[PDB]
Amino acid sequence: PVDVSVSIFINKIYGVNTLEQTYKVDGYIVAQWTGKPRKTPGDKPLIVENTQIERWINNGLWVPALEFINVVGSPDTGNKRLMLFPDGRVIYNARFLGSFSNDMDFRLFPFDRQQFVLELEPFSYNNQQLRFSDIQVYTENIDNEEIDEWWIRGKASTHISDIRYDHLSSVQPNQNEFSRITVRIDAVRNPSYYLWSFILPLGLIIAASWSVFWLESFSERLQTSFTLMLTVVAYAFYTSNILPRLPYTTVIDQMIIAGYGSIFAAILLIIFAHHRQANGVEDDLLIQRCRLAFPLGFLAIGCVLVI
Amino acid sequence: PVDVSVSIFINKIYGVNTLEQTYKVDGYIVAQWTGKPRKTPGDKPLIVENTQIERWINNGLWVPALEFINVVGSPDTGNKRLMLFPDGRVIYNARFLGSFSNDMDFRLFPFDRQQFVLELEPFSYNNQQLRFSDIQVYTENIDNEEIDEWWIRGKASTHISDIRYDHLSSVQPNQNEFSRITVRIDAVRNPSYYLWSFILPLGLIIAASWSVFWLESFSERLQTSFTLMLTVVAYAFYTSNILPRLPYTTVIDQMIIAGYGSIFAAILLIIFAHHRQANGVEDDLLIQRCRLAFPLGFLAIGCVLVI
Amino acid sequence: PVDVSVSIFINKIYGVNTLEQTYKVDGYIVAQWTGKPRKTPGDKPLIVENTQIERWINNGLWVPALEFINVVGSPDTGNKRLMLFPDGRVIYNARFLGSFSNDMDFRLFPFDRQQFVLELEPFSYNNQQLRFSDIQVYTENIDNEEIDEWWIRGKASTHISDIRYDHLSSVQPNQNEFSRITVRIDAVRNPSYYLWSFILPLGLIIAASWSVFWLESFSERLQTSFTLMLTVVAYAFYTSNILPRLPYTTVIDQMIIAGYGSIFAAILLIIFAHHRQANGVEDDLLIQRCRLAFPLGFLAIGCVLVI
Amino acid sequence: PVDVSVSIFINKIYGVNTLEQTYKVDGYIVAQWTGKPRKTPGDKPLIVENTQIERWINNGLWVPALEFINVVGSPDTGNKRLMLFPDGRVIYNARFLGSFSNDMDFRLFPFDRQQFVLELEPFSYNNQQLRFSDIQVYTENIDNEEIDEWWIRGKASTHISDIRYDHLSSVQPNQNEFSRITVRIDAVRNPSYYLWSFILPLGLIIAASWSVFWLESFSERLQTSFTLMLTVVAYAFYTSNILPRLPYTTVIDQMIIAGYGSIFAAILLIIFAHHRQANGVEDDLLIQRCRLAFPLGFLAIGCVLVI
Amino acid sequence: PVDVSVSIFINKIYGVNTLEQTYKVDGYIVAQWTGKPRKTPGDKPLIVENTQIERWINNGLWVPALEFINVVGSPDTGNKRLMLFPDGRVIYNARFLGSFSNDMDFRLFPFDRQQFVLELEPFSYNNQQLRFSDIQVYTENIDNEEIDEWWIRGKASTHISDIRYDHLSSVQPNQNEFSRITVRIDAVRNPSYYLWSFILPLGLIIAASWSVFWLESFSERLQTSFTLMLTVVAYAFYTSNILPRLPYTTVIDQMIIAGYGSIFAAILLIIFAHHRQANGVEDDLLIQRCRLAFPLGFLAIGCVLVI
Repeated sequence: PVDVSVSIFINKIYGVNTLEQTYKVDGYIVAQWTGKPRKTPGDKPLIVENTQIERWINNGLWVPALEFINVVGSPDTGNKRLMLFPDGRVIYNARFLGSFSNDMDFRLFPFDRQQFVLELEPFSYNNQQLRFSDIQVYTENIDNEEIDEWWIRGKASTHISDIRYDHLSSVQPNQNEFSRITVRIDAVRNPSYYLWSFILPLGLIIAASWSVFWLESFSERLQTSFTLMLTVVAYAFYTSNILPRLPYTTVIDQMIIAGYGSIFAAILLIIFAHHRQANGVEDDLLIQRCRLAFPLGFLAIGCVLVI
Repeated sequence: PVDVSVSIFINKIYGVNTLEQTYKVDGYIVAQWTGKPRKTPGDKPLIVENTQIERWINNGLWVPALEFINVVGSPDTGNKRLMLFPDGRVIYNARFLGSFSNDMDFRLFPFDRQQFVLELEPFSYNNQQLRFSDIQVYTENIDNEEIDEWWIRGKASTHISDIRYDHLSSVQPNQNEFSRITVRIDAVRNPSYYLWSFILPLGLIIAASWSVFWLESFSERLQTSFTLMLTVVAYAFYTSNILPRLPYTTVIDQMIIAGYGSIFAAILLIIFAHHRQANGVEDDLLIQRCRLAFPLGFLAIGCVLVI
Repeated sequence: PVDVSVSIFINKIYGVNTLEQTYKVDGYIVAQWTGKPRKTPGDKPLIVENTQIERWINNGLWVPALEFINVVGSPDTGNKRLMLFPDGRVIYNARFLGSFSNDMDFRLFPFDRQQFVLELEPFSYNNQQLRFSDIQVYTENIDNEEIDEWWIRGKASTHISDIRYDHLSSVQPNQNEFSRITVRIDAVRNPSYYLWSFILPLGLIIAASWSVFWLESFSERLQTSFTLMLTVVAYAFYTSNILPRLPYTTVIDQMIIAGYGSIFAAILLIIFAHHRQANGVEDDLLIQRCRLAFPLGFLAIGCVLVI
Repeated sequence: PVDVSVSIFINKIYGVNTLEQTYKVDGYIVAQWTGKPRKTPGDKPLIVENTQIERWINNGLWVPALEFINVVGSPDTGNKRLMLFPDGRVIYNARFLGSFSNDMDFRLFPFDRQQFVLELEPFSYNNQQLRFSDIQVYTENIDNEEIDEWWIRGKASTHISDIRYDHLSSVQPNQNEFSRITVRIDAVRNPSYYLWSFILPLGLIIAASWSVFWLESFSERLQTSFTLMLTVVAYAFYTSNILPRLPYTTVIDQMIIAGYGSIFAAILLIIFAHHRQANGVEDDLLIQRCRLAFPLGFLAIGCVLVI
Repeated sequence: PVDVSVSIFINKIYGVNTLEQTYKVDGYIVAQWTGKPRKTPGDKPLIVENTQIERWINNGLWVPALEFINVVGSPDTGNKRLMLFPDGRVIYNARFLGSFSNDMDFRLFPFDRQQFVLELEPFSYNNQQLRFSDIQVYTENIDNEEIDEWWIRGKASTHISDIRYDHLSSVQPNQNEFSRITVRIDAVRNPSYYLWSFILPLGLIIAASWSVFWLESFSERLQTSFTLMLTVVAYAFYTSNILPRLPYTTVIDQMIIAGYGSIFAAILLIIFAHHRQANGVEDDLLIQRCRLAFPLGFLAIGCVLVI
């Protein structure tokens, strides 16, 4: 069972595809194991870069393929390196850029909490053939949180485990528990942009929506609400065009629906006030002055949405 | 006739292209057959990964090309593997990411029922040369339905069959029925987002459209319907910009048309009421009070559209 | 002069780029010719798949490059196959996906009639070296026309011809008429989506535009037309964002212009009616009642646009 | 100094990226030179296609790399060909698709005059090693100008010249003037679509904007201009979403700004008319009748913009 | 310690991805070092182009891999060249197109000051093995600033330094300070387009917003501001669709918020004026005439935003 020591260096995490639940990672992989002692020129470690690596493999050098389990497609591999020590030990170093998959919940956008995961596992060698001795992850990030879209919180969670496959090759005894490395990085979304440019004015719209009751005439009260309705549509559009596409409603989406509801509820009351009468024009002096009733009734329903 | 046992592992199904009728699948293929007994180092099965596979083929190893019949373009192949057993048997394992084609009906969006199909067939070897002994599909999915766009329903329907080609080479005996594997996975669209963010407010618009009849004056009744018309246009825009592009109308599309019709019908009636008179301003006391006539007349036409 | 028999199998025609006048084709090519008799293992035809083909060419196997004349870029090639018969004959089979170029007229969108063309020609061998004996095309399509964007009409038109190049090497006798295969597939656009979701409501807008004359007051008549103008703009936007980009106007585009014209003409008349007077407020009783004059005058100009 | 004769065949020029100042070219390159006499099978010219070319270079065939100086990225190379004559001369023929860079001025859009440039230069061989003897360019285009986005005017300008590099190796004598071929193709944009679908209705908007002065009341005059302002915004959006992205304003963009100005100027005058008084409601009978003053004053400013 | 002389030629800097903090660079790299004297054919320098380079490396030619530290993905490499002199020295020349990463602050858009950085470092060889002797950068740009999106200011800033890695191999003496080249190019955004097409009309909107106070009636004053609110939403949409996506607010974004505030503040005062009375309709003769109070009060808050 070959003991493999792994090191991951994370340079950049970007390009989150919400719909695909995907994110891009740039960094380096270092994998170390001890083979049989070699004779290197001089005695210093031998360096074998890109193209030459294949040439060594052909001559019988064992270099196990390490698969990224949760990679979408196949990574852009930059430079490759083999460091061959005379004492036997071998070090493989390579830069990579890949698209990774993970379960991502965006319900509470733009206040998401996400975690970026990497799953490493030998493509063909089982736990008895190849085993992950240890792993360290270096997230050389820091500073300038207000400049980046995501705020990295922890350092990097790590877990070496053994994954069992129940249906595999023509083997039944115990060659079935490939060892898997799982790296987890917690992150929080920078909610500044969405708060100031989306939440805030949307609030002002909903608030100004209620100002329709301060109008004197019934015709004024009613006709103005159609423009108000059309305003919310225009905002929904502005929101939808810029925000990330999802298969579910976010907090903002709910706020939008709330806006439609408030205006429609106002429409109903306005018509009601006018025609619920004991003459014809008996506009209920109190109901027309619900200028304070449902604005705070909206704040009650809004606080109920938090529950 | 070589007996080939196949195994497909499906990891992820995403990125449906409605216009192209296309979807992306990430997973692994396992193919097994029995060749002539080999002499492996020691006696344990020999593993041959990526690059080295070509080398073995060059020395005469028979590795038949299995084409994905319904693939669009050519799949991103990740790691490849050959497992060579001394008793003869050979196992080929490879990860893939592909775009696949299938007939997709989107007429009843967002309540579509779709099925994701995979078609496997030997590229060059006919049924008498190469035959598919059996196939098992593993869809290791489950849980979190309300997080994913699509809800997988069944487990995986499978069909091994023999496909006859009527026009081939200048060969005449019976070498024309290549064996094909067909995998089918049924799926249902998560309609939640479209119901709450599209259907619901659209309904409110159509409903509030009818509130034009509660207006007193004729000028009021008429002018307001122009803003109402403009509102439906703004919504059609908002709808179209976000919804998938299709060469046919969906349920939502029909709802939009219905909205245009309701308003246009109201325009006609409003003008009619005013000018269908026995004086000039004889606005038919009952026709102006069709505030209940066609809202339910719309619910009759709406229920007729279900038939 | 080598006689080459060709067979093209078309699987899918999709992804029309209007601006580039491009379309994507997936299918197979089969090329057959007779070489010098070989000695195959056993006596049955020898199969040579992908990688091994290059190896045979290196040893002197003549495999002539067939260029797609009207291909944009270079096709994604899938699996390749050589079938080598002992009697000499050779069959090359390959799957392809390419972007192809052709003159495409979109003036009468969404009622275009298009034809998809394929042009095959030997890259380096002239008519006296290599000649196309025959060609058959199999468009295995059928059914579900209302599901697909395009409706294939005929079977496939075919033409083998000889193309003369006037400027090549310093060669004079007659090595200049490369033989070219030209496949033509006629198709019609599925106009349903555009009729119901674009043409229909656009018509309703234009028709409702004329309802401005049923307004009593001059201020009502004029102010309302500004909303009406703004409505057409919103529609032009909705249209333009969804419809394909073109360097020329379509039928729909012309409809839009007609919309602007109707409203602008109305604006002119409205102002004219009011100020062409014998006092100040002499709104010409008949010109204000042009509520029927130019709606059918628009139907006369619309029918003139067909001529 | 090897004399190289070059021939470029241009098939298609498309996909202009305005922001990148890029355009796509599909075509063929023919390069000819005379080497030392060979012994070809028989005596006829020997053809060496794609893969086999590398094999010949490895055996010492000199095939100089010709770099496309203004190519963005590296060209999609289709088929390659070497024609080897027994008298010594060599012809290299290859199809290419590339993204090319050139200074592009889009100030006067949609009336741009552009020129598509190609720059060919030997990658490593200087004028004393390799020299471009002659070059002919074939632009096999013609007809259907109203169908294509761009109208090619000339026949293609050519220039062979010598480019001196001042900073190279520690080399001082005269190996520093690589020979460069420069091809120029002049072209004009098809302005039809932008004239009818953008310029024309934008004109109508600006013209109708001035109709605000024919309104009787001050409140009518003022309130209507806010819808008018909103109309220009909607148009700017419609324009911006469809037109190419640029880092500078075009003619159309200026027209938009003119629209904003006209309305804002009207706003100022309207308010001024009302409040510049000798009583309070003394609306200057002449200034309110600037229904003709600044429409033609706009046509004076518009004709000044041409200067 | 091998002395390496580097030369970078920058042809084009384009395609800035604001979200990814990425930019594209086209150019050439020249690397020079002196090896052991060779015997070249004749005596002149030997040129080895693309494919042939690998062949030389296989035979023991040392060609050290130089990694682009801040590259996203892996560069499109064009033509490669080796120049081998007999005196020993070796010159490697290659064209590249890459996506590079750097900290980019876009807060003060469209008046950003950015700097494009390139970081070069040997992939495997430390400062004692390989050392950067010198570097010169040639930015052959100039002229036509008003045609390009970015205006290059300086000539490039250059810095050779030694980067120490703290966690490496089981090596302890001092093999840890790889030598790194850092190139910096300062640039300024061309603000013309955003000033004239965004800032200017946005200003006119805000200015015209304040014209609501010149309206006589309270109903006019209030109802008009709902259109005015809707106008700002339409503008935000227009802005957001065309401007670059960021995770923070820009100057323009702030201007938009200011617009929402101005209108909402106006709404509050308008309602206040009307209902803050000593009777019912005592609209405060001075507060209604704050037609000049807060327009300059906004110019005070606007000037305070600069502090």
